[PDB]
Amino acid sequence: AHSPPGHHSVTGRPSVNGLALAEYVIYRGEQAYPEYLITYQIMRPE
Amino acid sequence: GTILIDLSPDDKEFQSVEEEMQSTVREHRDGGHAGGIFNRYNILKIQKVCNKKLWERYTHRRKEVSEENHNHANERMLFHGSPFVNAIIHKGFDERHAYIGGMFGAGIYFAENSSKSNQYVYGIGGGTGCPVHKDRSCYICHRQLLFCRVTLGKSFLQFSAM
Ligand SMILES: COc1ccc(C2(CNC(=O)c3ccc(NC(=O)c4ccco4)cc3)CCOCC2)cc1
Ligand SMILES: [Zn+2]
Repeated sequence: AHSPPGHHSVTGRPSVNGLALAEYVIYRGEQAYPEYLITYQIMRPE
Repeated sequence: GTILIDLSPDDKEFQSVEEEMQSTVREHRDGGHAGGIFNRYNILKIQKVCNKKLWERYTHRRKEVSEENHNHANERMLFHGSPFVNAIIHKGFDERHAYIGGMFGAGIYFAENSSKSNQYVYGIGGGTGCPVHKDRSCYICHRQLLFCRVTLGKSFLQFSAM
């Protein structure tokens, strides 16, 4: 519902999988702008 | 108020956005269960999202956060994938619709790995996969992510057990 007091967001940082990058959470819609809409297919590996 | 401007494949902007998509793919611990089995994407279209009202709302908040954080918005470009993407581009993000508890609680989630955001395009855990074939690894159906400008400000550091 709310960011921790005195913070504006949460950084979720994987501590086991060293190859995994971060995720982030915000609690106010005005703190993001959807700048690019990307339309795509996943590709089957050969 | 939203217009979508199609970018051409030789536009430098098309190319830098695609490279961010492609280069941030990883393997996932579910073996592709949620989002499917792939090492790369086939980018079909990139549109720039233009809405004056949502942009002004954004920059107003950015300035507030920045003044609360030694003039540092801590602005990132990050992926968002969910079934809410069509609503989001027209209405902007809305925290009221973002009430499900994830790994880091309720709220609006973004990812550095495009492949993480790809896990959610059809729902939590990939839901039942694509609407046409019910296939979470569908290689036919078109998918959509947003590449978003996100103000983090002072971000609380949560180490996760993943
Ligand atoms: C039905 O599939 C899903 C898929 C993923 C999720 C999680 C992430 N959830 C969000 O990131 C989220 C949800 C809703 C919105 N909604 C809006 O911004 C909005 C504007 C107008 C209408 O909706 C914005 C962001 C929930 C927390 O665990 C991680 C995924 C929830 C539902
Ligand atoms: Zn399909």
